[PDB]
Amino acid sequence: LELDEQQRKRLEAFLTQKQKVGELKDDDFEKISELGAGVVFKVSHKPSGLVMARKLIHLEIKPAIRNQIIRELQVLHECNSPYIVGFYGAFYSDGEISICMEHMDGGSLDQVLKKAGRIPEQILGKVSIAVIKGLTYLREKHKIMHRDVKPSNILVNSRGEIKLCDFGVSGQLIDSMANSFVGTRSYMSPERLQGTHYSVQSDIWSMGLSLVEMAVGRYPIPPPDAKELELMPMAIFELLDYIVNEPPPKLPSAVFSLEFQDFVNKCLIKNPAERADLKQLMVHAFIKRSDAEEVDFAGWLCSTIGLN
Amino acid sequence: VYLQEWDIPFEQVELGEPIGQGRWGRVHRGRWHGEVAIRLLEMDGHNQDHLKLFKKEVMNYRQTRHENVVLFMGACMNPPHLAIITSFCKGRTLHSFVRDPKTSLDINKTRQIAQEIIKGMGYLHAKGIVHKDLKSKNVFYDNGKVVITDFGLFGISGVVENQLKLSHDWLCYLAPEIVREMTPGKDEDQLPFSKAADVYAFGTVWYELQARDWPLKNQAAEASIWQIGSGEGMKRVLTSVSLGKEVSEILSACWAFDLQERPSFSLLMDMLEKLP
Ligand SMILES: Nc1ncnc2c1ncn2[C@@H]1O[C@H](COP(=O)(O)OP(=O)(O)NP(=O)(O)O)[C@@H](O)[C@H]1O
Ligand SMILES: Nc1ncnc2c1ncn2[C@@H]1O[C@H](COP(=O)(O)OP(=O)(O)NP(=O)(O)O)[C@@H](O)[C@H]1O
Ligand SMILES: O=C(NOC[C@H](O)CO)c1ccc(F)c(F)c1Nc1ccc(I)cc1F
Ligand SMILES: [Mg+2]
Repeated sequence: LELDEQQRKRLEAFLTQKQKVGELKDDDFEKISELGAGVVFKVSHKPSGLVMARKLIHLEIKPAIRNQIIRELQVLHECNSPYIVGFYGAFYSDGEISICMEHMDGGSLDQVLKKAGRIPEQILGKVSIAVIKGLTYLREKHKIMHRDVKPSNILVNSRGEIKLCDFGVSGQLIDSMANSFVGTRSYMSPERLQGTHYSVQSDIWSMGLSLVEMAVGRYPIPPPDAKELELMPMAIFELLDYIVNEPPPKLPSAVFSLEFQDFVNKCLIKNPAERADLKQLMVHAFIKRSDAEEVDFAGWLCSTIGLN
Repeated sequence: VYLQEWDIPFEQVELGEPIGQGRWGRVHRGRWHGEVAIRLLEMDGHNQDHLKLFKKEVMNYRQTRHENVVLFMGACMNPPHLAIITSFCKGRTLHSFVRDPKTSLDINKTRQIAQEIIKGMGYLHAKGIVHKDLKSKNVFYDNGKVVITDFGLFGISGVVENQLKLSHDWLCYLAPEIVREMTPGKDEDQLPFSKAADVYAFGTVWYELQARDWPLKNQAAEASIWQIGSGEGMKRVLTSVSLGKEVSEILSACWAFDLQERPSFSLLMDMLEKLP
């Protein structure tokens, strides 16, 4: 699984630190500040001084399905890879589900994007590598797909790592909560929107649409006006109908290399049959380039936002 | 409204156990001597217009009485606190009733239940009241008798972020006119409910009488929104498993993409009559 040594030694350190903190209850945690809402808050755990992140979601429903949810989520203890956020534990408290996970110093690429304004091509290559590796790990090891890929669920630390949060491990939690929400943007593939059976193909599309947004600093649909692009009020159904019935976004041709332009074009093919899978994407020209490059990520991150 | 303004003689009504929350306050069981259902609302708005329109709707509901519409009894408003008192329905919701193993539906029982609902809706429409929330969970079945609840109620402007959260069961009953206008920060009161939108929701209840399930399996709400508002999803489901031509004719009529081509409830009585 192309598992590097420095990576395997930081996985071991956190797995053995995992049992050091052990099991839990409620009053072990203490608030720090507002990470944001879609709620997750920065937290201090008092048995082990390490600070973790606790996400609370409000679900009053029948306790029988509540117990099914907790037991399905414990599979996250088996999910451990250098490209997926460190998971600590899951418990029910006060009819408020809490997930305790790694704290990521730099937050979400959504936050990154607002402070950074735009993301350079050189570095988008590395995040793209991480996602395809994570998704094959996920599809191969436990046979699941993510179902909710977007910038606010990609997290970065000053340690220079990249990992993804909020992937779809529990089916019950999806049918009982996750489905009911609709935001102001949509990252859903065109074949999911028409309700056919979808696969990780749908996830490839999400990654592609997310990459456009970060590369130009603007949510890409509907496409920016022609003069607006050089310088750099719509209801939700008109958004969805554009995605299904109009051409897909594309990167601007003057600024980015072919390999980048071609990578996203293959991710954004409407027909998931012709869209690249992960095997094809891992051997793509753009991937071979960035994997072999030399970027110091930690430096970029800390000078973008002001950490150390 | 001090509840002494209503034709039902009132000395005292006592709250009982709660029986479910929702976007529109909390509904308790209560004893008027008979049992009743009491919905407690609160008006954030606190604006004279909201209570003026509330007063308008609750006075209109006073004028209603029909064996297929739940009996509206009283309403009192000590602002910001409000309460709506209706007759308590013994028996099971039609929703939980078709989903029972033991239950025996047939080509006849379905048509009878459907004609009951239409008489209730037909009355309500004649008096110019739009339900705005017809669905399987707001119709009650106790032995022979069928009662519609929770009508008119979407017109009010009481307490309910910059996201939206839409249950799947509700979306299935919503006509395309409505879901195209949905968008965060838009209240339910601004949506285009109507008599046609009510007959579309009757379309979904009739499908539920045939198939004892949603016409669309639980899925992401964005998916449902596209499929509902494009009309594609309802056209595809009509393809996928068929029932009977005469049965399906009323379904296709009610779900008609252009709202103006949808039948009235009086007409729907005739169509349901000329059946097996
Ligand atoms: N483990 C985490 N570490 C740091 N920040 C986090 C973490 N999890 C979530 N956040 C932040 O929480 C905020 C909201 O994330 P989230 O709870 O996933 O809701 P959302 O992404 O905005 N919408 P949705 O994905 O549909 O729930 C963002 O600003 C994230 O950066
Ligand atoms: N008149 C009534 N008689 C008996 N049960 C009722 C009556 N009105 C409402 N209920 C029940 O009270 C509960 C809550 O009703 P309601 O507030 O209408 O929620 P809902 O229809 O499921 N969705 P929502 O309208 O958004 O709250 C449900 O179990 C209803 O079946
Ligand atoms: O996080 C999830 N959704 O975010 C949406 C918000 O809850 C809406 O407010 C989510 C969805 C499905 C699922 F199966 C999960 F396990 C989820 N949580 C979740 C899963 C793995 C890790 I490592 C960390 C996590 F947090
Ligand atoms: Mg209701």
